[PDB]
Amino acid sequence: AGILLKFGTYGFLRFSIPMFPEATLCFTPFIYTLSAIAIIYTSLTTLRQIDLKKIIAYSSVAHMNLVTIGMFSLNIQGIGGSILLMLSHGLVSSALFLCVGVLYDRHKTRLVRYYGGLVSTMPNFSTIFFFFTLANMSLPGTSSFIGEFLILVGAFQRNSLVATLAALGMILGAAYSLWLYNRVVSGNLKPDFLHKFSDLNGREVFIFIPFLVGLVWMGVYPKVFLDCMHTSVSNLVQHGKFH
Amino acid sequence: GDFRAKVWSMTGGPNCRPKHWRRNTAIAMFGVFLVCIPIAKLSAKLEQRPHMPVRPIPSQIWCKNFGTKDDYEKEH
Amino acid sequence: AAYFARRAAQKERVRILYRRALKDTLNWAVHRHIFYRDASDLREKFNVNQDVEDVDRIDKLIAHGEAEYNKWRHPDPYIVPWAPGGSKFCRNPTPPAGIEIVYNYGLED
Amino acid sequence: YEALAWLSGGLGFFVGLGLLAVLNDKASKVPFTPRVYPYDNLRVEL
Amino acid sequence: METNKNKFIEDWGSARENLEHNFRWTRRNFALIGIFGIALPIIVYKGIVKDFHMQDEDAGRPHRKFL
Amino acid sequence: MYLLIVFLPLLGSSVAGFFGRFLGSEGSAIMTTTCVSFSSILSLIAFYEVALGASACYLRIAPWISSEMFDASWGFLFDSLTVVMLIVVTFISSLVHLYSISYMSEDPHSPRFMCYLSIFTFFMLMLVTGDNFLQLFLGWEGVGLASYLLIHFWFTRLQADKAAIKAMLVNRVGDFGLALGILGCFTLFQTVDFSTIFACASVPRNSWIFCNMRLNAISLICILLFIGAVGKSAQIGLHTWLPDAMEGPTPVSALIHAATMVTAGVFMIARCSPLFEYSPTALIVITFAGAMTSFLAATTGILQNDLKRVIAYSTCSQLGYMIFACGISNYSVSVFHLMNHAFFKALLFLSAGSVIHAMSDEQDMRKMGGLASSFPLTYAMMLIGSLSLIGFPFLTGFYSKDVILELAYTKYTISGNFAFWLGSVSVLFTSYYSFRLLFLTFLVPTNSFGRDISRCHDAPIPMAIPLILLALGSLFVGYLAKDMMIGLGTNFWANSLLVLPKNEILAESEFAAPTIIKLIPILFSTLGAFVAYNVNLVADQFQRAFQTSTFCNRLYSFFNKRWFFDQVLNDFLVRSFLRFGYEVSFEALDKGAIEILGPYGISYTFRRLAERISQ
Amino acid sequence: DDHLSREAVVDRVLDVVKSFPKVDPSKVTPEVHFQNDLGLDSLDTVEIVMAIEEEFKLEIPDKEADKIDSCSLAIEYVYNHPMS
Amino acid sequence: GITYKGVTVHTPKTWHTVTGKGLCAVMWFWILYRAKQDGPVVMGWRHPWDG
Amino acid sequence: PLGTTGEFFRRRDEWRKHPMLSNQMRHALPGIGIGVGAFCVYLVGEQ
Ligand SMILES: CCCCCCCCCCCCCCCCCC(=O)O[C@@H](COC(=O)CCCCCCCCCCCCCCC)COP(=O)(O)OCC[N+](C)(C)C
Ligand SMILES: CCCCCCCCCCCC(=O)SCCNC(=O)CCNC(=O)[C@H](O)C(C)(C)COP(=O)(O)O
Repeated sequence: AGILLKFGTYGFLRFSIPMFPEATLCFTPFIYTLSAIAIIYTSLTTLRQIDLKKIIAYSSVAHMNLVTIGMFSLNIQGIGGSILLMLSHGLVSSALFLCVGVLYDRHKTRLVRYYGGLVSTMPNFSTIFFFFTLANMSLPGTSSFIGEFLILVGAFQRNSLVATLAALGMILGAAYSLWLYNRVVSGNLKPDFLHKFSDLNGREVFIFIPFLVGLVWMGVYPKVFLDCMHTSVSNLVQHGKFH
Repeated sequence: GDFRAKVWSMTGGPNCRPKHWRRNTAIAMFGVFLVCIPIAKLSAKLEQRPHMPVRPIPSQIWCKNFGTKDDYEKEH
Repeated sequence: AAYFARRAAQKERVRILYRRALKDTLNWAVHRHIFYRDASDLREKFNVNQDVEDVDRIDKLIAHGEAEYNKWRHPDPYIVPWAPGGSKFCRNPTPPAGIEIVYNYGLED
Repeated sequence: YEALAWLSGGLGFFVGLGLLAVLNDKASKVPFTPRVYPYDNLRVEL
Repeated sequence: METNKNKFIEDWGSARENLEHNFRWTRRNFALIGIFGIALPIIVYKGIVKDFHMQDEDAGRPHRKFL
Repeated sequence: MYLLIVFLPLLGSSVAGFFGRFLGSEGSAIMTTTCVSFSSILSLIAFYEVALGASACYLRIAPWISSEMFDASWGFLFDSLTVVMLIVVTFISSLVHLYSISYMSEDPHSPRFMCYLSIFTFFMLMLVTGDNFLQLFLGWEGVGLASYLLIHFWFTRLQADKAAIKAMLVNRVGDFGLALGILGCFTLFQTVDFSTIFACASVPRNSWIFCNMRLNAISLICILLFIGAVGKSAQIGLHTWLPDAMEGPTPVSALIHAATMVTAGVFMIARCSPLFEYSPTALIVITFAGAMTSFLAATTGILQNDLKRVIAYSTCSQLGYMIFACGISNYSVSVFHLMNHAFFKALLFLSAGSVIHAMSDEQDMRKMGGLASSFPLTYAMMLIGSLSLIGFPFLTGFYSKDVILELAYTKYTISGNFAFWLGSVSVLFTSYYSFRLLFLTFLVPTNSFGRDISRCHDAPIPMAIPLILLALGSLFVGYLAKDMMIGLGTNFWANSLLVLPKNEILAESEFAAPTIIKLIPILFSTLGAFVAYNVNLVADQFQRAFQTSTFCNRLYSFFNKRWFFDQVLNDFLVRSFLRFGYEVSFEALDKGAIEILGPYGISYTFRRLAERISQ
Repeated sequence: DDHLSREAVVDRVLDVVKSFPKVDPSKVTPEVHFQNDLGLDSLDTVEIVMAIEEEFKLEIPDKEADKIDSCSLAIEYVYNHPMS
Repeated sequence: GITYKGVTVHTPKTWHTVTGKGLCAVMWFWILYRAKQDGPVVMGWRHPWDG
Repeated sequence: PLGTTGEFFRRRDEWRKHPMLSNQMRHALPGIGIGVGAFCVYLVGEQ
């Protein structure tokens, strides 16, 4: 969920957008419909999941589908936001799946209902998980917001219907993200099958520190990243567009 | 909290009340003051205030930019 | 006959009905001064017959009473705050009985 | 289902009251003339 | 440290995992699958294509074929 | 000096939350209160340097998003509207922090509460001082998140979790609306900064292609901004989260569910005054929704019997009047009502919290009876608050609550008479329940249990000084601010507000209005007080408890359950989406038809095709 | 949170049954049953339990409220609850 | 303090009742003074010397 | 009153009176006993 999902988008940004410009225009509405229905269907499907892994795997699908809306909307805002949200997802999904991995490597459940009300027992992991699922919300000041809002802006430069459905994607994305957060870290504990369990040791508390600093650096000051790409993105969008 | 005394509780356990918190409070105030001094220095360094005050305000004692934006043609 | 099992459900049903009717009329009567006559009338109503013997005049009466009670629920009944449904139940609950938290995990060898 | 009709009925009261405001025609009974300002009603100011 | 994992949970978890064995093309569910598989994509496709057409109409440029 | 105001709460919360163990359960609270108090002191300094000394200061830290003319920056906007909002938000936050040291003293999780409210105060300072939409959107989503967090303060409460989740749902609907509005601004003016849209918002008059028809941009943008602010301002579209969000701690319901975030959308629409002004279509729906909510909350709040829930409907009614005063192009009167309300409504909640703390949290007016002499100070505090709520003549409430209706009559349109009617009628219900609160509690023969009476324990020093300050505020602030904010042409809104010459009903209102209307709100309030006295102290055998069979008890259920709208909306949208999130997709899509004719469902013919080619 | 002992409860519990005038307030015992010894109806018994409910602030669930027909069970139930 | 027949309440603090009474008195005085000064202004009895 | 249960409720909760708080009707406006006096003294004092 960190690299392989980028091959399709990067391949679109390299060997599909430039070489076939008018084909991209002719196939633009079809991609919009596919991405919008993917966002909506995945959002509605992921809110009734009990598997501890698929719950965010579908979030990854939703984010990747939302990427293509502005990736195929030929625009400096759209493509720039596309890569920014791509990096943001590559960080946030990685962090979420590491959290799921550490949760699974202690208890070995792969369920969601077993865990509950463990904030009184693992407060550090609670804060880290809150920050990660908080970035998944696309808060301004977090990684996902700048890129994702740039995608919305770029698509609304071209079209006014489909990316409104993209924005409607986040009316439920944030909802089920916090609901999922509240399955596990909230409520009273159930010490019927949670006898003994520990918190993050020195390794996995330091492993998130690069994630935290990269996330905040994305959120508060993404100018350095946009600085190095505005030439390439603008060259990409204007190729085969003489006028 | 029978078991809650075993967790680290980064922001403080159920009822921590450490043995010496007043000294920690004092050093916390000192650190906040020390860290907000550069914030004040930066704030006084960047503040336009295009219009001159009607009466002498407690400003312009550390701020030197007053009436520096009534030249709205040489603006980048 | 002579089986108290059939005569049982009548007694507990009417007693529980009296209890819940008292609770709901206390909900209705905010002031206790006007609650006195209301409670007197309520207990008189349950004592109007107080003399049923037949098996035909027992189930219909309690069914009618329960159905009429269904029409008066007072959507917001009073609940004790720490009772299961109040404003302070599960506020700062006592920690569960027994759990242990290990310290050294994910070490070498 | 019973609660649904109250939402339609409650909103029906407001549009019914909204219809009454339409029938009342409050707009045309002003006791004042439209405002007059110097400099062509502030044409240069707008 | 491993959870007790009481028996009354894994059965429902596998039923949610192994739902692929319960599908027999019932007519009501056939209409349900058909509408959300075709019609809604068609409706939204018309929405975007007509949005583009109306945007291009105001500017006066001829409409793209949009195959 | 000016950068400090927004970062002292943030830094104090950060250190008190990262190192809350070091400072303990009391050091963190006292230091957070200290930081917010000095933030309020510098806010007062800024108010003197900006409001009286009229010279707006503008400072820019660093670009946030430096893309193709999307230059959102960390710049700050300090105008007259900003400073008057700051001297409210930070002052009330500091006094609530003082109030919560003693109120949240028996609780275990003291430092977490302080850090939560302090990061929230930082977020709202960022909101108020924000120079562009993105910074404003940042503060707005931050304050929404922090409100959710404070509702979720007691995680173990199952009801509180659901309430916080529903609040997040409605806030996210508002996020949808406001994000679409903000982006729609950029597609028109190629900017998001306040000073560019205001400078050039009248030139365009084109119509867009917004996905269904051709609509004017400015009207569409204003409608989208209203759809964004309905959740935050608690308007007719989505305002079911206030009464259900009272499950959280009282001080946050006291601090924030009554003062600024409920009026955050009001401040947002007032800030963009020269954008709603050019769309007369929008102001119609603003006034319509304001009247709608001011009537809904007033009607629903008359039969409530919960201490902390009945006043939330009063706050919703106040929000309705604020929105109405915004829709009349007289936002100065709206912000005047804002500053008047932030004193006495917060005073009412703080007095109620002081009472509820001493009576062991028995928020049911069916219980508390006559022990007013037991709690005289809090009685005086909430009496001042409620009298200002009524709009008592020649008090801080009268200077706005009567003027708003007076301005309502003086405008002659179809919705104007409707909104004026609703505003006049809502006075009766508002006074009725605000006086029933004082009647059924501390003015009737006592019904509270002996175990609560014996406790007594009058409010200590920590949570009485803020009450005293709010009392002295909501007795003279209205008089001291009536002349200096709305003085029939005062020089207090040089750039904060844009008053349209045509929709400028201020001069003609005071002189052409009849004397009879200028006193009829007083008569309505007195009638409501007399009705409350009759039904709560003299005639309560049938007017208070009616043993009716049908068509009358259903009316009791109608107002009590809030028109059953908390149930219709759930079953018709949330339940429907919860069911159809799985019922269609997880059954007849994903694994399924794409699987039976896909990888291994029935396309695995090779297994059946294996033993046919070896013949 | 004083955890008042039984000796501090044997008086307030007996107060309500002493104030009950339908039976003489002279033959009442801490261990007595209102159905046979004191001769009460099957309806007035819950009145005393409710009166105790206002006397001591505690909600007794509807399931076992009617099973308390002896004065011993009421004081035992109010004492057994920790937060009483 | 003292009990009637089983309920006892602590005496209200001196520094609370005194301030409550005095502050109620001063706000009543302020209300009445405001009524004396600009009472006719808001009731149409006399205009603030503007006509 | 009479009714075999109204009197029963009244008898046990006779402490509800507690004369100091049986009828808090004298103190509806606690500051009006001194506020009006101060106002009238100022009215006759300034003149
Ligand atoms: C994209 C992000 C943008 C920035 C967002 C920042 C907002 C704050 C994010 C964290 C909020 C705190 C949520 C943490 C999880 C909540 C539950 C929890 O686990 O709390 C922890 C930790 O509590 C905290 O909240 C500390 C975290 C820091 C909170 C303050 C954040 C301040 C820094 C963020 C904002 C800085 C300013 C902006 C920076 C540019 C333990 O709480 P205890 O009180 O110790 O309970 C004990 C548990 N038990 C009873 C079982 C024994
Ligand atoms: C808005 C709705 C309109 C108003 C709704 C009002 C609802 C009114 C409901 C009225 C229901 C009734 O009458 S309920 C009245 C039911 N009464 C009876 O069953 C009498 C039975 N008596 C006996 O069994 C024996 O004499 C004995 C064992 C000694 C007694 O012990 P019990 O007592 O244990 O039975």
